Amino acid sequence: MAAIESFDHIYLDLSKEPGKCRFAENGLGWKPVGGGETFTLDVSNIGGAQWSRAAGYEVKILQRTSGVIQLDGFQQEDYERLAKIFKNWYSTNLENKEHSLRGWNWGKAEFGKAELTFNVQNRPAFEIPYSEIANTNLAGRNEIAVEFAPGQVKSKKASASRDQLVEIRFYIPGTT
Amino acid sequence: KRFESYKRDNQLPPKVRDMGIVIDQKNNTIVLPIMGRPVPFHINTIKNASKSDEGEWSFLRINFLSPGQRKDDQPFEDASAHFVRSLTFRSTDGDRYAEIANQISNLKREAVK
Repeated sequence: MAAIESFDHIYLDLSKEPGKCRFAENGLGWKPVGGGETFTLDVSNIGGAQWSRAAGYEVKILQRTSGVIQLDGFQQEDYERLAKIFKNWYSTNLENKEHSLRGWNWGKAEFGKAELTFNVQNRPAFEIPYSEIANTNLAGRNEIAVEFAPGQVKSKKASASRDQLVEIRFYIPGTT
Repeated sequence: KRFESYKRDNQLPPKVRDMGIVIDQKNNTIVLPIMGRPVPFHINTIKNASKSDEGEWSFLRINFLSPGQRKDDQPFEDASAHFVRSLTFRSTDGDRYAEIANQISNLKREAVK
């Protein structure tokens, strides 16, 4: 129904400052409280969307090209509005995507379209966007090192926290 | 054998929202901030934790229990399982990371009693 759907207090890609999120038929725009550049995403590059709880709630947007847009700070009540937006405007189902909370460190590391996902019994424990990765190295058998540059390529999401992610190592049998 | 950190989102410690490392001694769990997401790791999954300093940056390396860290044999009932072996964080708070490493080591030792 509405022309614009607006949502307040939303963080874009681990932004330190929240901003205003506006949804329209032709795509989405985010504008920071004062300091920073506005972000835009055309409807033609909206391929999918996931809804889950994060450091409030997060809408993760999957581009038709390889990439992820993270919008968190939504309230739980915001789901039904968002689901209508993505379905009616973006031809997309907003998938409810629960993450694993058991605290296990074994499962499956899967290389998807835009992210390296570690799944625990088919539910994601965490996701690493390819755009954040500085290097991928064989560290032995059967070990792969995924390195970040929080401080060439820069890993902004790795450095958004006070505790900056430097490296993750996976044991993956059968590539040695 | 079977352990479990949390069952529900609302059981996560409230300081999780600051995207920082959180120790939840209560649930035998540490919570690591990965790409905007608070990720729990149970203490029974952890091998050791080490602090180090290079310049103005301090480093926290957590090593996990995994095959090799081979044959034979494993109690995960998942022979082809992939494992998180380790992850490294960096910060300027050298004293905070020293505390974290000690809490984890101290937690681990009860876990192996």
